[PDB]
Amino acid sequence: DFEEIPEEYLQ
Amino acid sequence: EADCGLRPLFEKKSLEDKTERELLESYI
Amino acid sequence: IVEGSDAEIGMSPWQVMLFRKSPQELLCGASLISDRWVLTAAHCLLYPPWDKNFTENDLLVRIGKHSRTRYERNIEKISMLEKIYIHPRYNWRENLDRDIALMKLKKPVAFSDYIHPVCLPDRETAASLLQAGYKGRVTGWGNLKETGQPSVLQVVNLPIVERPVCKDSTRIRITDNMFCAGYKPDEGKRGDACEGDSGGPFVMKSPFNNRWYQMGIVSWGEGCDRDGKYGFYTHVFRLKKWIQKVIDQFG
Ligand SMILES: *[C@@H]1O[C@H](CO)[C@@H](O)[C@H](O)[C@H]1NC(C)=O
Ligand SMILES: N=C(N)N1CCCCC1
Ligand code: NA
Ligand code: NA
Repeated sequence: DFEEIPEEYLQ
Repeated sequence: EADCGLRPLFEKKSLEDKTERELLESYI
Repeated sequence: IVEGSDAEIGMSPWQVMLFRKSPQELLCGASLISDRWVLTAAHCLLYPPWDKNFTENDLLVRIGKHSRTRYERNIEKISMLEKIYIHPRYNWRENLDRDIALMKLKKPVAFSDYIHPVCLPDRETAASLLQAGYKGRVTGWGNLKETGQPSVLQVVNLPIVERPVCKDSTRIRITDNMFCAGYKPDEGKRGDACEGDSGGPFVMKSPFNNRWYQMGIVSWGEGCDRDGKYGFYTHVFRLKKWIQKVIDQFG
C-alpha cells in the first residue's frame, strides 16, 4: 500500500 | 538543542495550532 | 490513533516513521531529538515473544512526513541507521518496563519547516506537568480502530490519569517508568493510540517557556480506545539518565 521509495535508500 | 520544541510553522511564526489551547486549559 | 483528527502541516515536525525495508511497511512511530538521534519504544525493535529482533540494516527512518503511504518528494527525508541502543533493563519478558530505545542516524538530517527536534524534559518541567488531568498530545499513523488506516498523520489530545486508576484498570504490573492517559468512561470524550502508533511521542507544551516536550513514548495497551482501559506510556524523564549516557558515550 506504500509508494515505492527511491532506490538510493535501499542500497 | 537550543531551539528544541519550537515549530517553524507555529511557535517560530507566532501561529497557534487548532488544538494546543486545549492542552493549556488543562494546566490548572 | 482512534478518535483523533488529521494533523496540520508541520504540527509535529519531530514525528518519525520507522519503516521496514522489505516488505516495505510501517513498523512504528518515533521522534527526532537532535539532528542525529531518534527516540522510540524498545518493543518496536525487540520483542522475542513475537520473534521480533530488528537489526540496523532492516530499517529506515522517514522524517518530515504527513501522508502515511506517499513518498513525499522534496519534503520527507529518509535516513539509514548507524546503531540501535536498547535500554539494558528493558523488560520484554513481563510488562515492557523501561520501554525505550535510541537510534543513531548514519548522517545528520537537515532541519526544515517539516523537520525539527522536540525537547526532552528537565526534572522541573516533568514535575510540573505530569499531573492527573493535564493533557498531552499523541500522534501517529497507526490504525483508526481496534478492529482502518489513515491517509495522513493523526493527532489526539488526552489527559494523564491518576496512578491508582491506571493500576485498577489492568492486571499488568505498572511501574514508576510508566504513566497512563485517556478519558474515563464517565468523561464522554474518547481517543487512544493503536497498532502502528507504538514508539511515537506523547508531548506537552510547557506554559512556562512555550516549548514542546516529549514526556512519554507510546508503549502498550489492551485493545484500543476501550472503555475503562488507558494507554500506557514510557516515562521519558525517569529514563533520561540512560538517554544522556548513550548520547554522551556514542554521540
Ligand atoms: C537480538 O539480535 C542480536 C543479534 O543481531 C542478538 O545477539 C541478541 O541476543 C538478540 N536479543 C534477544 C533478546 O534475542
Ligand atoms: N494505547 C494502546 N491502546 N496501545 C499502545 C499502542 C499499540 C496498541 C495498544
Ligand atoms: Na490492577
Ligand atoms: Na479508554
